[PDB]
Amino acid sequence: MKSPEELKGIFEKYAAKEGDPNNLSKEELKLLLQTEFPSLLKGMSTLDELFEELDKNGDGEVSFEEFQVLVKKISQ
Amino acid sequence: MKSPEELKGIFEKYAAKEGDPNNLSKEELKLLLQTEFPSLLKGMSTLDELFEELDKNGDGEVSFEEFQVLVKKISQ
Ligand SMILES: [Ca+2]
Ligand SMILES: [Ca+2]
Ligand SMILES: [Ca+2]
Ligand SMILES: [Ca+2]
Repeated sequence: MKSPEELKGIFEKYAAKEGDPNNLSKEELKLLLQTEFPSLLKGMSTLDELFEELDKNGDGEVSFEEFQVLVKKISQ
Repeated sequence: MKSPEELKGIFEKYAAKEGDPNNLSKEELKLLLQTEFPSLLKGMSTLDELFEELDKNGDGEVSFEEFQVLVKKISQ
């Protein structure tokens, strides 16, 4: 549905709301998605997004180096 | 409290189960988390992990260049 040029507009609109007007805080990302793409977060799974966050080179595997980003999250 | 040596042993135990024995697939990561850190996925939100995936330099702001990762996933 949306084009990449539209998405540039969208990024600029919501990034200007608070703080640095050229960058998106977590609160502005939440408002962007709730307003423009409200079904994006209910289709996503947390496990799938953690895996994408860890797998930086996109080979479908988490190496021991890449696992170090998960180790930072563990409470202890 | 888990030491660093213990976390290395956990990584190696679950990485060896399937396929490449030195790297973790998503199915092995699922088993590792359900067994060793069961509340971790329960406590995470999809939005929080999507933000962390996009915020590559960890300054808590997503720049337009960081945002492009999401643009390529949802737009043509
Ligand atoms: Ca902003
Ligand atoms: Ca990888
Ligand atoms: Ca493996
Ligand atoms: Ca950033």
